[PDB]
Amino acid sequence: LFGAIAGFIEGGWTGMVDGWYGYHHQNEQGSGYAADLKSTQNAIDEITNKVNSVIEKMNTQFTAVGKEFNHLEKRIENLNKKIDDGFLDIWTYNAELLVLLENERTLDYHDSNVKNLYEKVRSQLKNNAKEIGNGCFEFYHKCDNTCMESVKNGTYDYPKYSEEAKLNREE
Amino acid sequence: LFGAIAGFIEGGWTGMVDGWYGYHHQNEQGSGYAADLKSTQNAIDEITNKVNSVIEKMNTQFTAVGKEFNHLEKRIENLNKKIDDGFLDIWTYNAELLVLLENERTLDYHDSNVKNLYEKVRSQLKNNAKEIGNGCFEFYHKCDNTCMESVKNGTYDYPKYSEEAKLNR
Amino acid sequence: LFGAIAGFIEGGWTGMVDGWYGYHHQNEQGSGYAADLKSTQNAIDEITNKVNSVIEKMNTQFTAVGKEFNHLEKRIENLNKKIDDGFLDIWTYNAELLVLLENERTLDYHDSNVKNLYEKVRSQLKNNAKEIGNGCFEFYHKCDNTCMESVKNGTYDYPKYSEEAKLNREE
Amino acid sequence: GDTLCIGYHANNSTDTVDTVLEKNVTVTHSVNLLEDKHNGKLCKLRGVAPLHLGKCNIAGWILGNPECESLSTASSWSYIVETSSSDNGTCYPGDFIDYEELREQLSSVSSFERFEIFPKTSSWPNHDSNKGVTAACPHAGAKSFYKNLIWLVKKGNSYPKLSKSYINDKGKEVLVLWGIHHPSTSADQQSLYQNADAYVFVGTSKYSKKFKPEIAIRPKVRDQEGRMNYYWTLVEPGDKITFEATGNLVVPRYAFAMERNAGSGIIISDTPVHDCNTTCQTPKGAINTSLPFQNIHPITIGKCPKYVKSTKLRLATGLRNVP
Amino acid sequence: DPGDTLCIGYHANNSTDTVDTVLEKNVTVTHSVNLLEDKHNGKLCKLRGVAPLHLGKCNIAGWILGNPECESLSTASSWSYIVETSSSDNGTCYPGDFIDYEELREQLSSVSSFERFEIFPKTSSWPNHDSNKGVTAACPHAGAKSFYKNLIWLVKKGNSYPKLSKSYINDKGKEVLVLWGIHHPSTSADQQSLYQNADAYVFVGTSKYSKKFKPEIAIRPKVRDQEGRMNYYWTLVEPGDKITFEATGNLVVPRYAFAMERNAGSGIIISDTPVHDCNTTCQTPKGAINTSLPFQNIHPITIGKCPKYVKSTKLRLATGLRNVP
Amino acid sequence: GDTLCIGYHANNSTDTVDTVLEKNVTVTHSVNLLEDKHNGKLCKLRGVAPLHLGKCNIAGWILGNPECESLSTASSWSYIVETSSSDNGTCYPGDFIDYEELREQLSSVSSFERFEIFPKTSSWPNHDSNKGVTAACPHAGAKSFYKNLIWLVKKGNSYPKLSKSYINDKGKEVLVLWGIHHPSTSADQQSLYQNADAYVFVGTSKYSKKFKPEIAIRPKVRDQEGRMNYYWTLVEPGDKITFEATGNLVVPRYAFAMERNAGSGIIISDTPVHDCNTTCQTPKGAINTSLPFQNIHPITIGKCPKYVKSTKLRLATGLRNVP
Ligand SMILES: *[C@@H]1O[C@H](CO)[C@@H](O[C@@H]2O[C@H](CO)[C@@H](O)[C@H](O)[C@H]2NC(C)=O)[C@H](O)[C@H]1NC(C)=O
Ligand SMILES: *[C@@H]1O[C@H](CO)[C@@H](O)[C@H](O)[C@H]1NC(C)=O
Ligand SMILES: *[C@@H]1O[C@H](CO)[C@@H](O)[C@H](O)[C@H]1NC(C)=O
Repeated sequence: LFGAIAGFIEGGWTGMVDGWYGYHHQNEQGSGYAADLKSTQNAIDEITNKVNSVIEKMNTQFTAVGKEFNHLEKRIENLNKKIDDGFLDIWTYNAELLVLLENERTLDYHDSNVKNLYEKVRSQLKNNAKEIGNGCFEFYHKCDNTCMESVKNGTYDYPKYSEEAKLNREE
Repeated sequence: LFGAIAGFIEGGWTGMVDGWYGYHHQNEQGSGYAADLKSTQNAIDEITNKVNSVIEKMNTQFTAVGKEFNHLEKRIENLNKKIDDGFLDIWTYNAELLVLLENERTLDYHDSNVKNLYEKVRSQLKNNAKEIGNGCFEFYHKCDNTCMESVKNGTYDYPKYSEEAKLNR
Repeated sequence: LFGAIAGFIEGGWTGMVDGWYGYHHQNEQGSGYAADLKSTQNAIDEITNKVNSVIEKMNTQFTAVGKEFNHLEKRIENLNKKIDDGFLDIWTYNAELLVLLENERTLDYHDSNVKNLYEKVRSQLKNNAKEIGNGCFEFYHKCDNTCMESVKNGTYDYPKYSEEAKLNREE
Repeated sequence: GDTLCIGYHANNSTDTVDTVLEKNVTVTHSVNLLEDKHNGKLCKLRGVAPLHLGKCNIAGWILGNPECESLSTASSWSYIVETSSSDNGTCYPGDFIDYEELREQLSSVSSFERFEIFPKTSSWPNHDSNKGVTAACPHAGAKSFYKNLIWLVKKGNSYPKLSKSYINDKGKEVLVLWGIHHPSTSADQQSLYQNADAYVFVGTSKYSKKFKPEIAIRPKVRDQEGRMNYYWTLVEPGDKITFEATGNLVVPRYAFAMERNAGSGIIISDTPVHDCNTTCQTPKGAINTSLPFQNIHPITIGKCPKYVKSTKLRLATGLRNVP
Repeated sequence: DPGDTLCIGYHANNSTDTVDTVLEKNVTVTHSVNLLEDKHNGKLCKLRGVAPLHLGKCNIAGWILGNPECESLSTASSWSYIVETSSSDNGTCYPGDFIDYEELREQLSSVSSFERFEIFPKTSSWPNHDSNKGVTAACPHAGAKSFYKNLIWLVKKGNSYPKLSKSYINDKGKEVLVLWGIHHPSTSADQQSLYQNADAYVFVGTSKYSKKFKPEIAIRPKVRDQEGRMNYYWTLVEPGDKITFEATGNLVVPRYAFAMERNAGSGIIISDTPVHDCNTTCQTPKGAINTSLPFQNIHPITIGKCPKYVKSTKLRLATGLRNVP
Repeated sequence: GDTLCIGYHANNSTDTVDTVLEKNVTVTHSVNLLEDKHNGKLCKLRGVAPLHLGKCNIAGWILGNPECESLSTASSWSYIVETSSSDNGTCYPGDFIDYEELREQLSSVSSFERFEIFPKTSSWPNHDSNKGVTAACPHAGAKSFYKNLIWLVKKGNSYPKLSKSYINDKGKEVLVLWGIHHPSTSADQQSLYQNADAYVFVGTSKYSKKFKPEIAIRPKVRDQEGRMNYYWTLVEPGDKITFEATGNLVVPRYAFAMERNAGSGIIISDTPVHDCNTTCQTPKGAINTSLPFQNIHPITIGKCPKYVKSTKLRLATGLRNVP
């Protein structure tokens, strides 16, 4: 577990409908939600792959399970029952544990993505913004819609805003 | 692996006896250990679940393994031996690997909890405290037993102390 | 995933040949690559162990799979075919998934090592160096070959350089 | 101040999954990995229909019990279906030898043709081929017998040594069935076959067996104190089968040219059969699925998901759901 | 100089338990649980609260035929499995094949109801044959020549062996197991001496069973002093069905049969472990296993609802953390 | 301003692995977990060679078919090899009773010695031991018979009751085989054995069986209309076997002292046999491997990797490779 989902970012957003992870901005021009398209798309690809793997690796033989035995063939009839039950016990156990393990990992996968999205942003702004906690950043400067998007695709210009920011931070 | 246990926090505490993870304070009023109750309790819940899962998912049929064969039935005797041995090889392999994989993950789980407890704290204090390394924080201000506890349950008041701290910094 | 490999450190180094993880310095005396011996060695140990585990835990019985059945014994011949196919299907499915799960974790194991190597360094220098991103630190002071190696084995002297650094941090 | 926040999706969803650490965790998205739906029909498997017997056993059907010729006889089937009402079989009581092995072998054939190996009209000029009929196998109210065998009996006062061969020119293997009859008493043996001390011999390249009448009174079954045992063999292409007898032989009339398939089976079920395509069939209905596991039935035919005992196997795809 | 100090840390303790992981062997942990059951109680116990049939000195063969050594056994109407010992040695005392013997032992594994009764009362069933001189040195009792309790070896009366004929209709509402024997003398002189008729035959019949038997007269190598042989046969007569015997010599006739209700899959264990008043849900030839755990390394051949057998010696699951004092 | 950077290895490599989340990820280092190579040879298993039959069946080899004594007969083998050309077996047509069980029991023996239980020269003074020869079993152009059996026939006009025993003093078990002959016609029965109504008995402590001739004409095989049935039994140490007969008995000449092993098998293959050591053998060749899986062949003998259907099982050891 990476500590983000139900962690330092304590809740989800029913408001963000077009993706799994994203942003909520609030500036002068308005507020709203936008899903991060790139990392959402990547995740749906990888999770699709996981499901398809668990399904498609199952090699399956044409076979007829049933067998018929005569009243003087209880032993082999019971032998046959032993093999059917044995397979039942291994497939049941494996399937249950597979689901339990993968679920645990899928949930942590998502946690990891959210945490990396957060760090991707902290990394960029540095001390041009205040970490409020709860996954939010308060800018020490005006950040308009173009500024906001420079952040969303990794092209934030730190030096551009450093003076403005440091004035509001300190004096 | 998350880098905390036997990592940047190099050792464990035999002194902390009432939990898996916790704190050691030292101020003016005294020093001591206190386990983090909430995250300890949460962990024992989840690990109990893990153990119960590995045990309770085992569906088990009433069966009688043994079979008797006559001197002219060596082939089916051997067929029978083959199915016993087949099961032995798959249950042995899965059990061994199950244990190996889950242990690795249980240790990493704990590492993760400790790292998160540490970050939960660094998050709160910010530059009111000096990161010494080894999982310790040195406060730039007086932090009494009531202040200490405000940190322990996430209600630390950063602005309250910022001036005092920045003077000492 | 820990966000380092093909992450914030976007590429690998064909230049570093004597290990899995390491450094690239550039100072006044020259530049070059050096693998981190201790953490590389440790990783090759643990991965060797993982491979040996997956191999050596396979308990194997002396057995003769084949059986021969007469023309009035198609039922048991088919029983026998059922068991062989049953084992085929579980060994195929487990092997495939075992490989898939372990690979996923091996790659994340490596990501984790790299990330911890990075943090081991940021931890030491603090504000005597600038985090450039891409896993690089720019020193606010002169750092010769002996200084470089103090960093590489965890014995960097922070106070020693703090004044020089903080002067340059202003300018 | 202006603020940017990192967050994650939450929604309508009420699906729960389990993990090793926690039970009943609500997730945003999710997929079921366990097939629990069937179509309630018996279908064609790899595009070829099953043989459906209705009122009859397999025994009734290959011997040609009089009740079993309402069945249109196809040259191809992918498996065989008997119902809980499949009751007309051997109407004259006796053992059917290696019966189970016959049903296995007949499971699935890619080609199957019924033909008259020993034409009734010209095969038995020195024996009575018409009075071989019993209250144990009634047809339209009258005493009858199996369509695929003939019960030969003496003509006048003589049962001369019978001798008759067939060479398998069909190019496939042919299934031939015959019966041997065990009278109740000496008076009955003599009355039907004349010769006390009769014998039967049947032979091929690989098969050889002598039969003698076992004369005794058994407990009455469908009004009979005697018994008939039923036998069968597969004659290979090019091989020959010969019958020799001085009484008690119930002779083949029709045999079957066929090409066996591979492992299919017999399902016993009252599920109705449909024009309908499947790749996995169970006694309850067909399964059309991509999924690796099913909990519908342990005994399936075709290319099937693995049978398991679980009731749900829900895989998380989305994240923990925290509205 | 120093400001107040708050530290984060984790438990360490006494513990010396080690576990293995994929990356590391022998890692000491604080807390830990074993997943592999390696203890049994050294006893043979009741399975689902019903006791096994314990045969002691005897085979199954000797017990159902009624070998003279085998009636020290209290015969219960219910059992959950059958125990023979390494000393279970009294069986068919007159040498011969027991046909479909292994199938019989399978079928008799576990019965929910079992009752022995006299189908053909000795005193009134055979007025034209000798039912008292059917006794041999091969089956000794209190020092004297004897025979199985559950069968009678009929022999000619004076100079005649008339055609014998005898039926039983199963009115028991359960199925009944009936056993009989056919005797193959050593020589023509013996055959005639015992049954008069050279050329005797036997026939046995039900609705599903029918078989004729003829004596195979010849000298076999001596076993328990016999050069002849006896074959043993059995069949299960369904409720409402009838079984008839017909014979002109060589038939060893039933005296007692068994009404019973078969169970499902049980088994026979051969073991010298003592049997106890004692409850279990999993039984092995070494002893019972009372466990919650999924795996065991006690024995591959178990009866009941058992942990899966494995070859490992330890399966220790870590619950606590790495232990670093 | 000078600089320290953290990084990781990249290289030449083009190996790819799959993970649950991603296919075809190039890695720096990597190991295959699936054995896909065999040596194309049949080898010694646990350092003892297989018995290689060549031209013959097991049947032809233990009976002593005249074509089968080009075979050097070793006292030890680890498994048995037949070829697709293994064709000389029972040359006089008939059933070989419990044949497959014989082949199983003969799979692997740690000790095996052939000896003359009933010496030809002195065992049968009242019966003809020289004219027991047939066109069905030719040797150097001439009519012949199995080496290990003798076909006794009447001497002049008499077949007296024959009676003969062997006690097993070998300390191991001994395998003995014998046959019983069924003539074509009464004229042949009488011609060969004199006595119509002959019988045979064979007995030990556990074995007892009477045999009577079944006289009739079967379809021609290798020019014979009669048949011979072959039988065998293992006589325990200390036990005795006795033969009694008034005709139709084909008598043992050689038997086999032996110590059975445990579970080995028979492979039918045309792969050549080599002086060569292995711990896992397949019909295609031997597998010398440390790895847990193989996709060479489902039917192996020895201590083998588990057979799987996959084509590659590549485990990543190095990291993601990013040039
Ligand atoms: C076909 O089966 C039917 C019914 O299963 C038989 O009809 C019964 O015959 C019995 C026995 O002779 C009579 O007592 C009943 O009147 C009939 N019962 C029922 C339920 O219909 C019939 O004998 C069979 N015919 C053939 C040729 O197999
Ligand atoms: C029972 O077994 C003993 C043990 O060898 C034997 O001596 C004795 O004859 C047997 N008695 C009967 C009746 O089988
Ligand atoms: C031996 O086998 C060959 C070829 O398989 C066959 O043609 C020949 O007649 C056989 N002869 C004997 C004596 O078995």
